[PDB]
Amino acid sequence: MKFYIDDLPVLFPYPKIYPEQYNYMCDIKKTLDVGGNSILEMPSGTGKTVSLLSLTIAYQMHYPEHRKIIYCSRTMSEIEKALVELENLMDYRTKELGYQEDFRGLGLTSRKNLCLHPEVSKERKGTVVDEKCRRMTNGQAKRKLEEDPEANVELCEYHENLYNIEVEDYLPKGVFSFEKLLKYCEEKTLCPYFIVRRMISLCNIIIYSYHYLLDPKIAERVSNEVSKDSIVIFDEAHNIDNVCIESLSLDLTTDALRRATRGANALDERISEVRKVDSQKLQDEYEKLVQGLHSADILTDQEEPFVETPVLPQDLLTEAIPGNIRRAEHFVSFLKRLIEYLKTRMKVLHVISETPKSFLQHLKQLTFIERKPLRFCSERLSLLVRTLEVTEVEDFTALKDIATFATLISTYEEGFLLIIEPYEIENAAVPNPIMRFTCLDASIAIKPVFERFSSVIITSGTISPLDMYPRMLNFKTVLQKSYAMTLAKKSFLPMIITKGSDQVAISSRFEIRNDPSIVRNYGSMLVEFAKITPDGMVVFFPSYLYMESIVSMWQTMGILDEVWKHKLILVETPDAQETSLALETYRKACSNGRGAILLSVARGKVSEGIDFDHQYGRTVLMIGIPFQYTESRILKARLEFMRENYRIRENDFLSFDAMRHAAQCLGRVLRGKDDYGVMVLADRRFSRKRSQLPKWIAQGLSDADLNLSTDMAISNTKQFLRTMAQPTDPKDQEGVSVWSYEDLIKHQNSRKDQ
Amino acid sequence: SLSKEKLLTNLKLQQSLLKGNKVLMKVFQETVINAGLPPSEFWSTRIPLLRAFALSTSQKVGPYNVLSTIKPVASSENKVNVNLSREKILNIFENYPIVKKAYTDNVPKNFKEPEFWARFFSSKLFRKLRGEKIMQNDRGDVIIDRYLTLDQEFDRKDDDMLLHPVKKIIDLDGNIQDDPVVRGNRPDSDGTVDILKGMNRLSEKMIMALKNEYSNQQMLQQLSLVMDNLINKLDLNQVVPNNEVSNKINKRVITAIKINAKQAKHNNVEVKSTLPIDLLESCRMLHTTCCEFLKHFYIHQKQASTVKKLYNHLKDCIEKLNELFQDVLNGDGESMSNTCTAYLKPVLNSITLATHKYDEYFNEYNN
Amino acid sequence: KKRTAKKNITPYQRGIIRSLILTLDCSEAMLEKDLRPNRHAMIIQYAIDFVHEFFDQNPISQMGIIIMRNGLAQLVSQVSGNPQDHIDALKSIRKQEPKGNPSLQNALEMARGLLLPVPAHCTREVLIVFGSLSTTDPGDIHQTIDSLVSEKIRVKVLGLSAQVAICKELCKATNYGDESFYKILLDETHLKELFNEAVTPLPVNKINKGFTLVKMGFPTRIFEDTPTFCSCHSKLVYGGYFCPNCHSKVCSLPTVCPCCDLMLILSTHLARSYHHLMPLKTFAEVPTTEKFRSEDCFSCQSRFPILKNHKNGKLLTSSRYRCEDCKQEFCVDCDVFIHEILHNCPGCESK
Ligand code: SF4
Ligand SMILES: [Zn+2]
Ligand SMILES: [Zn+2]
Ligand SMILES: [Zn+2]
Ligand SMILES: [Zn+2]
Repeated sequence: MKFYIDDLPVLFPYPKIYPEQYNYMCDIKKTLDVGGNSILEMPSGTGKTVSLLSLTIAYQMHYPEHRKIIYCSRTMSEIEKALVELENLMDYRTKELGYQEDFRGLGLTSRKNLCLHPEVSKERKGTVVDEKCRRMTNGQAKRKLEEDPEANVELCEYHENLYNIEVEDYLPKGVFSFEKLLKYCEEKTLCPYFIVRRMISLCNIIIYSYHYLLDPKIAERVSNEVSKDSIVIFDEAHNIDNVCIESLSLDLTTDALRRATRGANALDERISEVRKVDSQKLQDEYEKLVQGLHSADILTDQEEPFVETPVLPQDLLTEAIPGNIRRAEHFVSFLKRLIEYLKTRMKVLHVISETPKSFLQHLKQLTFIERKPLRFCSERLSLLVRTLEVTEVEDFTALKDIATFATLISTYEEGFLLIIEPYEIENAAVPNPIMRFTCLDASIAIKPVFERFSSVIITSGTISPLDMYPRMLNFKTVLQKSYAMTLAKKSFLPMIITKGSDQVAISSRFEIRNDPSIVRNYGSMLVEFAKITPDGMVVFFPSYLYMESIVSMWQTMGILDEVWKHKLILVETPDAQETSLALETYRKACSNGRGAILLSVARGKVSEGIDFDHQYGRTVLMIGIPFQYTESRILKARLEFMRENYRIRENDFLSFDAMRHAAQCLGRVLRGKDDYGVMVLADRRFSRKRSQLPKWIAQGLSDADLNLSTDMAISNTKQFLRTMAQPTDPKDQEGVSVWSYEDLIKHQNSRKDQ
Repeated sequence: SLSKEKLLTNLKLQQSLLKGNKVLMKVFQETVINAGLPPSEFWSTRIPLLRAFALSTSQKVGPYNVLSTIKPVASSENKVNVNLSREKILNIFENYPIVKKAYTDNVPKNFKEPEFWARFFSSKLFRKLRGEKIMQNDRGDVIIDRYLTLDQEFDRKDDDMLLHPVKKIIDLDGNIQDDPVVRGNRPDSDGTVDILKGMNRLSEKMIMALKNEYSNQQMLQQLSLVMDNLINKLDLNQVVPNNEVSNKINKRVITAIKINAKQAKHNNVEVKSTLPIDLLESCRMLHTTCCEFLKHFYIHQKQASTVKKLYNHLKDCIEKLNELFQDVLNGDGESMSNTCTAYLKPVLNSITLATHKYDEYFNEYNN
Repeated sequence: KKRTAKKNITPYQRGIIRSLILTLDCSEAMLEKDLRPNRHAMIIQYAIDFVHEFFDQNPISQMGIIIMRNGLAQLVSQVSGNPQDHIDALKSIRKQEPKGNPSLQNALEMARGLLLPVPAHCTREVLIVFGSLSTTDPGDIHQTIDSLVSEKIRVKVLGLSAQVAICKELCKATNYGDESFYKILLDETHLKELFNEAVTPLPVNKINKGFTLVKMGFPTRIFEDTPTFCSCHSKLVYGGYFCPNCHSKVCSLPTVCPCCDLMLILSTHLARSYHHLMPLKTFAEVPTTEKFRSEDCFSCQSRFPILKNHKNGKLLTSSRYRCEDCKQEFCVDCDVFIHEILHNCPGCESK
């Protein structure tokens, strides 16, 4: 199609359209006209990605100003989803237009999933791979190699071929999805990571995960060339706040503290030996401190920066010397005092939580070490290590942990809160004190971007209610609109199976435990569904331990034998690799004959990015409703902050979060409108939350479908599956809900110009 | 898998099919043991039967359920050889090498029928399936424990042999944490995790064992009007309606009709010498298949010598049946011989016509 | 308020010859209780009905029956043109009870093997009456589907109360992409009409394929009675047919000559074909107030026309559903009867 938005050619890649998509285009354009934020809940039953990209590409390529687009999907999985879809859009746009492209748009993830060097990438832990690539191609090992040709220094050489040809120019012209990028850069033997990383200065539109936007420890290279004005799109933004918090929290365990002790000892050895060999350079660095923050080589570092800056991006940093810390031995002694104070405060008997200011004063009491010198510890340690040009980091992992802790707790205040839990009550009365440190205000991490960028979007197939986010994140919006699934047919059957056959209220709320009534009830539910649905089914237990116990003692009964007799079982397990393997076998079985069941965790990785299309998902479940307070009081503290700072009570917030995750789980089971699928729930408490759900889910959830028993549930879903199976394709009722090629939109809404 | 020459040469398959049907083996031998047909062409007629049989044979059952089930759906019959005993155990063997190996190793001694499977219950059906027995009946001894130890690392290496570089849509590994280097929290107790890995491993092994791909006008109106009038002219004396008029005409009509009734009645919609009847039936079947092969070949075409052999044999068969009729007339007399000649008239005519047609074609080709 | 097909848009080609290999489903699933006796008994009963019907309307084709028990496909009737054999086979099966899981893959492979001898002009087909919600394959399936579509073997399946993704892929795949053949049912009557519509030949929009003249000859009945003698079953049979060319007796059939192997037919089979090729235009329902036509039937003489102004009764409709080309009326019963049983339109015959 090529219709108009009263100025904008739109090269929508499909002959068909959807109505909701057209409204989406209209409203997002209206947003881009006037600087605002205007969160927009478009049900995932449609294609939100196609609408977003089509309109935004057309806008950027039509007006002359907003030259760059930033797209932040939650996980690299959705990164490549957006990438492949964008590539197809681009091909369509060229095909309809000839060649008017001149367009580049690149994904951006990390070394671990990009480093092509065989031996390097053979490593598993991402941090190690990062370190290996750093050493193999640093500003220093290159000098060691070139000045001293020797077997000591090797290189990916992909960095070298880049240095030869790629950093004069760019990749040919494509919007390279990771499949395409990896294939090509394998052929031409390049290092994809550095390729895209340097390329950022030229890509018309960039796609990268949230962390690269909010995690200050990697959101450093944000080069306002990237936007300065750009139009920014948050896809799948319902889990924003937790990304901020997890980007700003921090953990401590006595064992890591002892590791830091070992690292400090190794540091003493290193400084001793080097100052025996060379100290004049160390004094030169003393002078480079005394002149200023040493930005000339604490910041002008093509390859150097060792310890990231966990504080917000340099906003809350001074630039003078850290006074006495200028001496390296002084610094080591400072860290010694710090770690010992941490140990003794760690031996505290029971739970204790403090404001950072309070803890700061207490440390001052025990050892008068001031805040201002403390803040500089991170870069101090990092550049000291650079001056030490150490051969390994594993010894210093705990050191950088402590540096991060010091910087955070010395920098921010009155938004964060310490807490010292001496143990894990799930195995209480054991030695395992943890110095948990976390933020409370989600807005802190976001605030810089809403400060920087002007026109931003928020979009998800699940966001609800559309007012909690302006509250929590403390940001101004314009258009807070929700879109309704205009369907000429039912197409999915939300239910609330509150009572099993025993007509007994059920949930996971009681405990994390057994109560054979509940267990047998759920097992009956699951097995009858496994009998009835065709290939493809999911479940979403509320928490991992819950699944572990439940399935263990299901296997105790014979319940699993029956579902074995019908379909396949594919559990969800903590190691990511095996999880991916299981998931792909699930897909392979669904599209094959045998039906297959995958049971996972709502909070877990599976729900985050994985998609469940027509075949791959028919009948999700929600065994229980996901809640967190199973574990300790960090949620309690954050909720305290919530109540005092925002006019929000506990159960309100808890229910809101729970329904957020529930909707995120549920929305996965549809892709288009041709798709369909049951979406059951299961708990007594669900019945009253019917309003918390996103609108388009609520519409399909009629009143009569509440607190149904399992038996009537099976009846209804049987009738559904049969009815949907029919080829109910009048194709004239689809002129209502499809707005066919170039005309029904044109006719209908060009008349609706009223 | 199935080819014309393949079924032609599948001699063991062909003899198995001979064993399949008494009628089949009978007709075949009397086409062979009677110095008749080489089996090659005999099957060349019957090929579809061979194909069908072969396919009905080599039909591997699925793995899947019964394979699994052999560990789950099989927990009761503690008696002797239970349901699908050999079938279930072979499903086990394809399903799990370890049990097959242990049973084989425990053939020369320690019978795996009763006591082997009894100890197997404990050992395996605790190892696989349900939770770690650990305590309780630790009968997993000797071969059981050894194979346990084996199977541990064995399943390990299998799982190792399973790892693909999954396409980057699903790549949860690269998805999780391998973007950043972050600091979270985590808060969501050993054992049973192994149970979950067990079910995953079983399913994936199953699926992989399946990806393995193993006058007109004027006078017309005048007469019409005349008749119309006649009708309108009162008339229509149904009394005068013929009745039959000429008694003679009536009689003649009756004659015609009784003649036709007789002729069509002749349609009465039981041989004497049952042994000679069966013998003649065998002869008919023989001559029928013989002619079958000719009327195949004489139509189709370069295997002229094969046609020549067929024709010589057919002429021999014709003379044979002539002698058969002679002997029948001699022994059974006339009435029985007449009945035999009647029973064999159609086939005899057909083969004679085939012979004449071949003679004509041979003369045409030669002259 | 009408439920009519708008128009027929392949009234130019069908597969007149057929070789349909119906495959039943005899597996543990078919033992649930949704259809009155069970799935299985009702299935086999309707299967018998369909066998009779299909061998009537397509009286020149063959057919073979396949079950799916214990994950195995066990042929229960060779591909043959005599309805009675298949009928008896089904009779035998119906007293036997299902077990094991349906191995769709094995049945598919057995069919593909089975239909090899069928010559090019003859057309192949399969009809899976799939009842369960799973399969159990000893091999790759997409391998088989690819082999199938390579061997030009259309497939139509009639699922029971669900939709299975692989089956949908299967139908969409073999039938030149055009997906319409995975119809699944929602009622027993729906099932009867399902089989009924399975009876007819199958067009979608045929690719331009080889069209080939086929040699065949017609027989002449025999006269004698005591001379009972047979060359297709080697018995005494009081009188039959003669191959015009092979010139040997053959018990009553449209069968293939067992001596010289050429097809035998009378004509009435060809007449059935003719009926299927070029059907009639669907009879139109005349306007309620705009008809002003004769108040009777035409083919019959029915008195069911109207009522002339009766508030709601006359406002309903005017039973005058009248065919187009002859433009003569016909009551509903007459139109149903014409379009179902006899296809010579009464008036359109006469002019
Ligand atoms: S970017 Fe190049 S040098 Fe770095 S890890 Fe990847 S392949 Fe190795
Ligand atoms: Zn016969
Ligand atoms: Zn013949
Ligand atoms: Zn009538
Ligand atoms: Zn007509």
